[PDB]
Amino acid sequence: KALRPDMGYNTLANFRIEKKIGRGQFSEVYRAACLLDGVPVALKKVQIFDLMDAKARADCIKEIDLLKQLNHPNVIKFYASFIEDNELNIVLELADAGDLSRMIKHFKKQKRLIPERTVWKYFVQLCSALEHMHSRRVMHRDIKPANVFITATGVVKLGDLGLVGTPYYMSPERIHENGYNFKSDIWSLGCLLYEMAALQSPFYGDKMNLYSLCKKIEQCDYPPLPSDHYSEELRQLVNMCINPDPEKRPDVTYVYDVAKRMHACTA
Amino acid sequence: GWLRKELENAEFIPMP
Repeated sequence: KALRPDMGYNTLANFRIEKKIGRGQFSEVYRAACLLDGVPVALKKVQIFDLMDAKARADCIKEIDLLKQLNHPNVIKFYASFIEDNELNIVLELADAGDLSRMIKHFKKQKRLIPERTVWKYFVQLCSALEHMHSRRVMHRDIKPANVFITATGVVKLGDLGLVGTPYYMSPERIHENGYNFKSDIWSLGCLLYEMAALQSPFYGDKMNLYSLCKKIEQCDYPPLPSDHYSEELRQLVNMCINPDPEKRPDVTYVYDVAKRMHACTA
Repeated sequence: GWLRKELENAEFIPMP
């Protein structure tokens, strides 16, 4: 298939699928090169006709329609979304420079704790990205370190390429099968903040299993962070986020105002 | 590039 500069980013013909980078239940993400300018992009192909029914497909296109409208320097940008070759193809901003999962495992391998100054520098950006999504009535639905990308310049980019077989951060609303809400993203955010400081999930176990996990979540049983290295503000914020009741969790604006204030004084 | 700078420009904190 031949190139068409008239169409721009809104046709598959103008892209070269370099490699696969993610695989979901309904989609597959690729690294591709925009043939028009040579700039590399992420290309997501969602199988809305073959893997989905009418309802799921309607909901999916509605979700993408709102997501393509998001514009924040800390949120992976959507360039295009079009139906071609019986799929919904999304042209996304590429962030190959690394992530927070990679950063955590690096400090873990080097047997070092991430300094609180550093924790807030990345965390404030993650809150900024999420404040924007929530303000435009959009849930992330999977906040985990692997989805918090870091560009070479140190800029955070919140994306999505994601006996257990459950989400990364199990929540009370998942155990009760109650459904995901904006306050579900707050639980994840509180867990992620803890993981930055502890170098492990709050409900991680050397020999972790479903029974033990549910017991720990019911009781909100996580080892407290060293007060010698991490401030009472950092520990209080984790504590008010990791709360069983979604309605008692703070909204993102509140988390974001705390991180802005904390970043400002720790730096 | 960020990770090489982050490890070098960070306080050495131990883990028990």
